[PDB]
Amino acid sequence: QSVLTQPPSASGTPGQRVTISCSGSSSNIGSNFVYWYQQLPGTAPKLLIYRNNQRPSGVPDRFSGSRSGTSASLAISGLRSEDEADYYCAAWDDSLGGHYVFGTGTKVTVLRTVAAPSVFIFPPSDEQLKSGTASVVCLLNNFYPREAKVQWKVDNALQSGNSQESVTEQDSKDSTYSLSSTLTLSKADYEKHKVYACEVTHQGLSSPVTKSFNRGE
Amino acid sequence: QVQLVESGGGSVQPGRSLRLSCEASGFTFEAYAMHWVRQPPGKGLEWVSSINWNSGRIAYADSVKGRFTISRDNARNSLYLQMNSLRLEDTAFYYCAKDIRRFSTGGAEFEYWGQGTLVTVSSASTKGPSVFPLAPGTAALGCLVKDYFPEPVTVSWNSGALTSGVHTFPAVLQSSGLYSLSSVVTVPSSSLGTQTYICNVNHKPSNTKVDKRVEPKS
Repeated sequence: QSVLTQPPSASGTPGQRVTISCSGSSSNIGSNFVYWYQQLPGTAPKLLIYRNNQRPSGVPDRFSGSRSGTSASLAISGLRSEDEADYYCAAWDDSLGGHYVFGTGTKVTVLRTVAAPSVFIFPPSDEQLKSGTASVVCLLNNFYPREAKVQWKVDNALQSGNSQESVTEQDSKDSTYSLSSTLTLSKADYEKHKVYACEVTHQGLSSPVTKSFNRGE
Repeated sequence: QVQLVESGGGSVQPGRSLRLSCEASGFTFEAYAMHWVRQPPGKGLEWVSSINWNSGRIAYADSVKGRFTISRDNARNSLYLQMNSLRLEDTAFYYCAKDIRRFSTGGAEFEYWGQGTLVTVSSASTKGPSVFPLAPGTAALGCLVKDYFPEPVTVSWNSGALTSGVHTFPAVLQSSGLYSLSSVVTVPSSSLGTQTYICNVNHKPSNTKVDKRVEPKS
């Protein structure tokens, strides 16, 4: 299928100017208006630029767009953490009796300083245990950058294949990430061990942090 | 102010049918072409269908032609999308969109979008969640929302009175085929004996709403 090619990502420090390219063909960008859409995490695409360079009211003037030949470009001046989002270009394509083409999309990341996580650990509740399963949850709060090593030790034995991680999108106010790691055990396996520990190694830490508990305390 | 609310999403078995609707207000609905756009979770955007102000002009993307039927009711400010013979790859947020131009006939310019309704095409059956507490200078607490299907769940705290410090994590699919997620919040330790913490869990596909009080344990 037809598509307009955008870089997968783009970044800048706050206040800098990020530009996103969008290349297509003579039958779409070369013939028709280009639109741009901003998608903040958890929300629908919102109109950002229409007709190559028109700004809807309510869109700050630091957003500008341009079209040249079969290429288009978005420029975000004065980058702010609120601009962390996915950006799509789009244009109508006259080929094959006409069809609407969207760009592949660009995630904009605001670069900031390294920040270590705050680590919390949550034992399983008794309400959950009473139905046969134990989830142990390790929380990493507000850290940068996104890469992090999060491991589980049960009575000092490294765990594998029984945990799942989830990571938030970049925060719109402080540009950090949060992460949960969840270890799952049957009640019977949970009950045969004593010490539960998640260890976190991260670029903001000089050495790994451990949070742990003893089953029943 | 323009408003667009899609509904009709949820899970549906492959091969079967599902009809989506969009409610519109805040503009003269009968003057504008309307559009459906979809986005499979974590992916890009794909135009689905368009219908002009008087339904005299209708267009479909090749990926849905012959299976989907778009329609509208100007008297009820409503746009519709009947989807038949659904396949897994039709799984997506379906968005309703209002054109920027009045009385156009061709193409499509997307001015306003509804927040979308999620369509999950799956063999799995719908299942409500269980809600467990993640019990507590700073303290963390939260709720664990486990073993539901399909997406989405939404989570608020103290009915929207508590937003600062909240992280509701993207759901993950467990090896069991059910989803799970956590919502947590960091709060002052000084508040734990005085301030009440309730997470409000909403799973529309199963008509489940849960207010879970999360207290320090004994």
